[PDB]
Amino acid sequence: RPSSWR
Amino acid sequence: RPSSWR
Amino acid sequence: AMGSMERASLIQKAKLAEQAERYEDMAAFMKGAVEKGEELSCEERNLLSVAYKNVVGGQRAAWRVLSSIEQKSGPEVREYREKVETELQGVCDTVLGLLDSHLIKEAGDAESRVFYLKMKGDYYRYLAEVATGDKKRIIDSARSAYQEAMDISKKEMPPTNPIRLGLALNFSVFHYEIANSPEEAISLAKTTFDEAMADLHTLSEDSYKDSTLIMQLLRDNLTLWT
Amino acid sequence: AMGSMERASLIQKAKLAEQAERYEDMAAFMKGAVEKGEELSCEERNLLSVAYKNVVGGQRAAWRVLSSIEQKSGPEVREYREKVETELQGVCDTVLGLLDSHLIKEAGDAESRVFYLKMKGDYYRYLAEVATGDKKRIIDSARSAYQEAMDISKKEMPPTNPIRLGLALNFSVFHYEIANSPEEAISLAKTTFDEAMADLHTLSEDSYKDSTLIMQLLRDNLTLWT
Ligand SMILES: [Mg+2]
Ligand SMILES: [Mg+2]
Ligand SMILES: [Mg+2]
Ligand SMILES: [Mg+2]
Repeated sequence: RPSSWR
Repeated sequence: RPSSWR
Repeated sequence: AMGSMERASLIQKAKLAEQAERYEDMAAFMKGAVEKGEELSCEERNLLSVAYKNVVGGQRAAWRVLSSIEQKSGPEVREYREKVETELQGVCDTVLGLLDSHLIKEAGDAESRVFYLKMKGDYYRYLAEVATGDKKRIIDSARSAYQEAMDISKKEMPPTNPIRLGLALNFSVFHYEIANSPEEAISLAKTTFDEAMADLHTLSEDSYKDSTLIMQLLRDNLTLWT
Repeated sequence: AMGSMERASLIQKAKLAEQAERYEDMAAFMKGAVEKGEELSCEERNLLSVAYKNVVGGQRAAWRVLSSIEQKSGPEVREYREKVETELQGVCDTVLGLLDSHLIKEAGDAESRVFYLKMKGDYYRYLAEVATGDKKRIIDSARSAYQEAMDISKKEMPPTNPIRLGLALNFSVFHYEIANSPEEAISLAKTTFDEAMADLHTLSEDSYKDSTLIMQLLRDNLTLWT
């Protein structure tokens, strides 16, 4: 799972 | 805060 | 709302909800299972307890944050704390209602009856945490439930039994935090710990792990309190 | 349900709900604030985004757990995955509805219009994650929203602007995970990172911290992908 904005 | 059962 | 679902499907979905960390769903599935009117197994009782403990635990944590903000202080913080409070009370009343209709009266074995009376004590304790209005009658209701549970546990269960241990742990917390009885709390935790320690020699490796985990919670409290 | 509460009180309660980690409440408060019909400030937009991202994030995580169990496999796992799926779709449709009625059309400044179009892309992306039935039209809706946002951002915002960065990050994720375009994803992340790096010299210490945080997410993805 890649990072989306958080 | 003390520990209750968990 | 769960009247049309099979009991077994409700239990299966409670387990799935647990894996998914969907505790509101898990509680609703287990409420539905209880309302089928059959007694609950050990595993099922634990699913019921885990579900509601997680739901009410989140409510309690939020209530504490809001109460702290309110203490530091328009009507909004009080209004919202009251909203969360009412929602918490509702969950506690729902659990107590399941215990009263009719889990406790159908529970004859010590393991089930102690489990349910501990739950009854716990949910009155949560009601007591937010009470200001009959705080005393709520506190007495918790005490009575815990006391009945403890009397059965001491007669019917070994001192290492995990439910007996968890009951004593939570009744000690009740004394320390609710009843303003820190000496009773410490006494209870110490006696419980020492009597369990003396009975560990009777256990298997797996039972030993179960009992010593809860003993460590008693110790953690005694460390905090002394 | 929030029609009777003042806008300012809704915003105040959204902040309290955030502090209490009550994200469902926070989302409902912010939905109510949006439905007052006034534009939202920067801070308010962020409250709206945080609320719904936390709600849908929990749903997405649960959906993934259930979908994994279902893949490994009576009707119960599929039924429950479908229940969580429908609830997720409902939240996405609610957000998209707020954006369409009427946040996007009233957003004239680049900061607000890009913010809302990024949100539109994100919520269609979440719909795409669970779609099997018009997956293609959902995917195209996400793409179009992200593309409009990117065209504005490139014209109107510096390459270090945090909303521009977060948009590019999420559009890159869209390419990698949804559109089956890993090369486009990597290209976009790399160009975004490099153009931001070249513009850091213009920033204050605080702005630099903001931009470099999001750049590190672009880098984390490039590390995972290459
Ligand atoms: Mg049946
Ligand atoms: Mg019986
Ligand atoms: Mg007004
Ligand atoms: Mg405008």
